[PDB]
Amino acid sequence: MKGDKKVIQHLNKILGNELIAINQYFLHSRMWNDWGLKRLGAHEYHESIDEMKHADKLIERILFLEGLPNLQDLGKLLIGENTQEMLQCDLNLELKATKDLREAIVHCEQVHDYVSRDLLKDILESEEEHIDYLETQLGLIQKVGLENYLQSHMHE
Amino acid sequence: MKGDKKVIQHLNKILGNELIAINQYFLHSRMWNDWGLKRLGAHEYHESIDEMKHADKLIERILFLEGLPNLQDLGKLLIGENTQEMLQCDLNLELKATKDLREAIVHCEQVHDYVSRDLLKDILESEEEHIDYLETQLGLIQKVGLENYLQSHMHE
Amino acid sequence: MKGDKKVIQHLNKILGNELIAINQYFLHSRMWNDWGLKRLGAHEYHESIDEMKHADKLIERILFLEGLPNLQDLGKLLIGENTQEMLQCDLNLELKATKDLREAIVHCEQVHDYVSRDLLKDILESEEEHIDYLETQLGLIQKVGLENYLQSHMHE
Amino acid sequence: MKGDKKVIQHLNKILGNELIAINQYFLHSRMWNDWGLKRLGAHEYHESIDEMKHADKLIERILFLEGLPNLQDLGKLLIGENTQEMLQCDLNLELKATKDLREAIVHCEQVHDYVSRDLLKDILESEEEHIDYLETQLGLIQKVGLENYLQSHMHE
Amino acid sequence: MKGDKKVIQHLNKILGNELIAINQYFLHSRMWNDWGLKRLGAHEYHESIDEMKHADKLIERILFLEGLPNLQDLGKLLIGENTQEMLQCDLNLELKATKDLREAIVHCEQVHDYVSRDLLKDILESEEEHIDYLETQLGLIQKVGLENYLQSHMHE
Amino acid sequence: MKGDKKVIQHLNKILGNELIAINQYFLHSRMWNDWGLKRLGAHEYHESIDEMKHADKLIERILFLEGLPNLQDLGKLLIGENTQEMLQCDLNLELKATKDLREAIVHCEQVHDYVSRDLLKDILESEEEHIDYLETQLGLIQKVGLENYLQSHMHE
Amino acid sequence: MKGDKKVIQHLNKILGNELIAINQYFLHSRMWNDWGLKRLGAHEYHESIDEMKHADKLIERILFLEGLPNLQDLGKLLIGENTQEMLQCDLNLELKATKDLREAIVHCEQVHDYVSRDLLKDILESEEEHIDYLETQLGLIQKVGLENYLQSHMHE
Ligand code: HEM
Ligand code: HEM
Ligand code: HEM
Ligand code: HEM
Ligand SMILES: [K+]
Ligand SMILES: [K+]
Repeated sequence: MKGDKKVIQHLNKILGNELIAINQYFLHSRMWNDWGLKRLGAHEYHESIDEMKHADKLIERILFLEGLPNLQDLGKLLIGENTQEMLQCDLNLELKATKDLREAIVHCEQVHDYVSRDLLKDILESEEEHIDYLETQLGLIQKVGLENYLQSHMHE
Repeated sequence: MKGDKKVIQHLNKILGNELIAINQYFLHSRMWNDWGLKRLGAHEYHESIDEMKHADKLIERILFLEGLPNLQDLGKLLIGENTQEMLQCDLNLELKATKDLREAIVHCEQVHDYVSRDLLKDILESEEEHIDYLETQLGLIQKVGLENYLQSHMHE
Repeated sequence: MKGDKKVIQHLNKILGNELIAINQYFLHSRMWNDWGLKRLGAHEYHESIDEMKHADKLIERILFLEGLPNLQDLGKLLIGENTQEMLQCDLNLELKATKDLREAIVHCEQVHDYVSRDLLKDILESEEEHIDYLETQLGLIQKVGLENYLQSHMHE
Repeated sequence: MKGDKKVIQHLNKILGNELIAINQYFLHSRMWNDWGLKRLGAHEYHESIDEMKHADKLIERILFLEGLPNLQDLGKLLIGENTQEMLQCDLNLELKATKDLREAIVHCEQVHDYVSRDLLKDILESEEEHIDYLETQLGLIQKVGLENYLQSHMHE
Repeated sequence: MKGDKKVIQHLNKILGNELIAINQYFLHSRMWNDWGLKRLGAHEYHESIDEMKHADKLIERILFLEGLPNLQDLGKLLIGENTQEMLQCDLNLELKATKDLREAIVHCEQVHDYVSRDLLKDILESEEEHIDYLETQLGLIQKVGLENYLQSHMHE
Repeated sequence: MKGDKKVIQHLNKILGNELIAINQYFLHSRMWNDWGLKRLGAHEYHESIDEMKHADKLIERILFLEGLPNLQDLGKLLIGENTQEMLQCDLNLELKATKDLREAIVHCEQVHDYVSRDLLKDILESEEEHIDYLETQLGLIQKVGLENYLQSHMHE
Repeated sequence: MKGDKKVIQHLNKILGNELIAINQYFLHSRMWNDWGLKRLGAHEYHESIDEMKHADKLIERILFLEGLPNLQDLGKLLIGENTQEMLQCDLNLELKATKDLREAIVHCEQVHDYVSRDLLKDILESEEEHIDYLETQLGLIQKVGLENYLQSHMHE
C-alpha cells in the first residue's frame, strides 16, 4: 500500500534511533554483566530486546508502505565508562528518541496515517517507561548512595 | 584477563561481520514475509537470531579480555532486490565471514588463546552450516525452477 | 448519549461499506469453495466474518449515540469472475473503505468524539491488514505463476 | 548345523548384493540430502537400513550353517549423477538382486533347506516392494514432470 | 563449498578405514552371538554402529566440500578365529585408524579447514575410546583367565 | 595406549596444579563458612569440586596413556587470611594454572595428541571462567566497598 | 571457641591421615577402572568419598576451635601394583589411622573435649567399617581365588 514519502522518512528516522539504542543498551548490559552488576545487566538486556521488537515493527510497517527500511546508517552510540554515565547516556538517547517520535506522530496525523500513528504511540509509551526507569535509578543513586545502589544491583 | 591486543582486533572484526549479517538477514526476512514467502522469511529470521547470539558471545569475550567491543562501525549491507539476489548476497557475505574467521583462528592459535579459538571455531561451524543452506537453495532454484522454488516457500 | 449528527452519518457510511464487504467476501468465499480452492474459500470466509464483527460494533455505537443504523441501503457488490478479478475487486473495495474511514476519523477528532475515533482506528487497522493480504496475493500470482498460486490454495 | 555347501554359496552371493545396495542407497540418500531433496534422502536412508537388516539375517544364517560370511568382496556400486539416474541405478540393482534370489530359492527347495528358502522369500518380498517404489517414482517423474517431482521431494 | 582437494583425499581415506571397521566389527559381533558369547556380540554390534555413524558424518562432510565419497574400495578385513584374535584384530585396525586420523588432522590444520579438523578430532576421541575398551579386554583375559572372561560374556 | 612421555609429564604437572587448587579452595570455602560468609563459602566449595572433577579426568587420561599419576607431590597452597587476599590467592593460582595449560597444549599439538589437547582445552575454559569470577569479585569490592561486598555474601 | 592446643594437633594429625587416604583410594579406584574392574573401582571411589567427608568435618571442627587446618603436608601414599597389594596398602593405612584415632580420643577425654571425641568416635566407626571390608576382600581372594574374585568385580 503506497505510503506517504515523509511518513516513511519519519519511520526510518525512528528506526535509526532504535538501532542506536539496541547496540548501546546491549553493550551496556554486557559491561554491567562483566562488572558483576547482574541485575543491571539483565534489566538493560531486556531494554535492548524491547528496542529490537520496536525496530522489527518499524521495518514491517515501512515495507508494507512500500518504502525501503534503512538499517545501514547507524548514528552515534553513547557509551558510558561507569554506571552513572551509562544511565545518563541511555537517558540522553531516550529524550532524543521521544522528541523524534512526537514529531513523527504529528506528521502521521496530518496525512491521516492513523495506523502508523498508533504504532508510534505504542513505541512512545515504551520509551517513556524507559525514561521513568532511568530517572528513578539516577534518583536512587542520590538517595541510597552509589555503593549501596551498585550493591543492590549485583544479584538477580 | 588481559588479552592479546591483536586477538581483540580480530574478535572486533568478526563482531563487525556478525553485525552486518544481523541487519542484512533481518531485513531479508521481513522482505520475504512482506512478499508472502513466509517459509523463507522464518528461516532467514532464525539466521539473523543465530548471528545475534554469536555477536553476544563475541562481545562477552572481548570484555573478559579487557577490550572495547566496537558496535559503532557498521559495514556495507548487501541487500538483494529479489529472492535469487538476496540468497547470493547472503552467500557472498558468508564467504567473507569465513575467510575472516579462519584468519582469526590462525592468530589465536599462534598466541595460545585457545579459548577464543574454540569460540571462533564454533561460530565458523555455524557459518559453514549457513553456506550449506544457501548453496542448496541456489541449487534447488536450478532443479525445480524459480516459480516452484518460490511456491514451496510461501507457507510455513 | 446524544452523538454528533455528522459523526452518525459517517458511522452509517462506514457500516454501509462493511455491509457490502460482508456479502462480497462471503460470495467470493463460496465461489472459491465451489471451485475446489478451499484455502482461498476459508480465508475469504474469515474476512467476511471480520467485516460482520465490525458492522456489529458500528451498529452498537450508532445506537449508543442515539442514531438509526441503516442496514437497508446496500451499495454495489464487486463480484469477480475468476481468482485474479475477485482479489482485485476485494482490493478496490478496501481502498474505498479506508478512504472513508480516514475522513470519518478526521470528523470525529474535530468534534471531540474520541471513542468513535478509537473504534474507527481499530477497524482501519483490520482493513489495512486485509489490504496487505490482498496485495501480497496479487504479488504472489506474479512470482509463482497463476497455476502454482491456485495449486497452493486448493487444500486448507 | 552343517548346511549345504551350494546353499551357503547362494547365501553369500545374496549377501554380496545386499552389501552393494547398502552402500549405493546410503550414498544416494546423502547425495539427495546435500541437494536439499530431503524426502528422497530420508526414504533412501530407510531403504539402506532395510538392506542392512537383510545382510544381518543372511550373515546369521550362514554362521548357523557353519559357513564363512563374505563381507570382503564388494561388487560394483551404481552411483547416478542426477535423481532420475539414481532411481534407475537402484532399480537395475534390485532387478539383478531378485533374479539371484529366485535362483537361490530354487536350490534351497531342491536340497530341502526350507528355512533358508523362507528367509530368502521374505527378503524377496522386501526387494519387490522396493521395485514397486522405484518404478512408481520413475512413473511419477513422467506424470508430473521432473521439476514438480523434485519439488515434491524437497521437504519431509 | 569447494574444499581443499587433499583434505577430501584424507577424508575418503578415513572413510575407507571406517568402512573396513563396520564390516569387521559386524562380522565379529555375529560370530560371537553364534558362539553364545552374547555380551561380546552386543558390545561389538554397538562398535559397528558407532563406525556407521562416523562413516555417515564423513560422507556428509565430503559431499558438502564437493568431493565424491568413495564407498567402493573396501580394504582388508582382519577377521579373527577366536576371541583373543578378534579383539587383537580390532585393536590392530584401530591403531592404523588413529595413525591416519592424526595425519588428516595435521593437514586440515595446515590449510585452515578447522571444521573438518573438529569432526576428525571427535572421531579420534571415539576411536581412542574403542582402543581403551580393546586393551582393557585383553588385560582382563590375562587377569581373570580366558575361561572366566568368556564365561562373563555369555549372558547379556 | 602408549603415550608421549613428555605429554604425560605435562599432564602430571596440570594434575599437580589441580591438586593444589582443590585443597586451597576447599579450605577457603570452609574459612568463609566459619566466618558467616556462606555465599562465598558455597561458591568456593563448588570451585573446589570442579577442580576435583578435572583432577579425575587427568588421572584417567594419564592411566590410559600408561603413565603413573602423581598424587604425592603437593605444591604450595596460597591460603589467604581475609576475603580480599583469599580471592587474590585464588586468582594468582589460576594465572599460574593457565600458563601451564597453554604450554601443555602446545606440546600436545606438536606430538599430535589431539585428544589430550581437547581435554586440556576444556579444563582451560573452566579455569578462565574461574578467573572471570575472581576478577569480577575483586572489581566488586572496589565498586561497592568491602563492607557491602561481605554483607552481600553472608546469606545464600 | 578456643580449643585445646594438643586436641587441635591431634585433629590435624587425623586430617593428615584422611588426606593420604583420599588420594590413595582415589588413585586405586581409577587404576581398577582402567583395568576393567569397575565394581572394585566404584567401591574404592566410595571409600575415597567417605574420607573426603571425614576431612571436611575435621577441617570444620579445627576452624571452630580457632586452629589452622593443615592441608599442605601430605604423608606417604601407599600405592599398590596389583589388587592384593592395593587392598593390603589400604588396610595398612587404615590400621595406622585407627591407632591415631584412639590416641586422639584418649586426649579429648582427658581435657573434656567431648564433642571432638564424639566426632572422632564416628570417624573411627567408619574406619573400622573400612577395615571390615578390606579384611573380607582379602579373605574372599583366598576362598574363591584371585581370578574368580576379579571376575566378580568386572561389572558394577
Ligand atoms: C548488536 C545487534 C544485536 C544483538 C547483539 C542482538 C542480540 C539478541 C539476542 C541475544 C536475542 C535473544 C536470542 C534468543 O536467545 O532467542 C535477540 C532477540 C531478538 N532480536 Fe536481536 N540483537 C541485535 C540486533 C537486532 C536487530 C537490529 C533487530 C531487528 C531489526 C533484532 C530483532 C530481534 C528480535 C525480534 C528478537 C526476538 C525477541 C523476542 O524474544 O521476541 N535484533 N537479539
Ligand atoms: C450475506 C449475509 C450474511 C451471511 C451469509 C452470514 C453468514 C454467517 C455465518 C455462516 C456465520 C457463522 C455462524 C456460525 O456457524 O456460528 C456468521 C457469524 C456472524 N455474523 Fe454473519 N452473515 C451475514 C450477514 C451478517 C451481518 C449483516 C451481520 C451484522 C451486521 C453479521 C454478524 C455476524 C456475527 C457477529 C457473527 C458471529 C461471529 C463470531 O463472533 O464468530 N452477519 N455469519
Ligand atoms: C557404508 C556402510 C554403512 C553405513 C554408512 C551405515 C549407516 C548406518 C546408520 C547411520 C544406522 C543407524 C544408526 C543409529 O543412529 O542408530 C545404521 C543402522 C544399522 N546398520 Fe548400518 N551402515 C553401514 C553398513 C552396515 C552393514 C555392512 C551392516 C550389516 C552387515 C549394517 C547393519 C546395520 C543394522 C542392523 C542397523 C540397525 C537397524 C535397526 O534399526 O534395526 N550396516 N547403519
Ligand atoms: C585427589 C584429590 C581429590 C579428588 C580427585 C576428588 C574427587 C572428587 C569427586 C570426583 C567428587 C564427586 C564430584 C561430583 O561428581 O559431584 C568429589 C566430591 C567431594 N569431595 Fe573430593 N576429591 C579430592 C579431594 C578432596 C578433598 C581434599 C576434600 C576435602 C578436604 C574433598 C571433599 C569432597 C566433598 C565434601 C565432596 C562431596 C561428597 C558428597 O557429599 O557427595 N575432596 N571429590
Ligand atoms: K548496605
Ligand atoms: K568362575
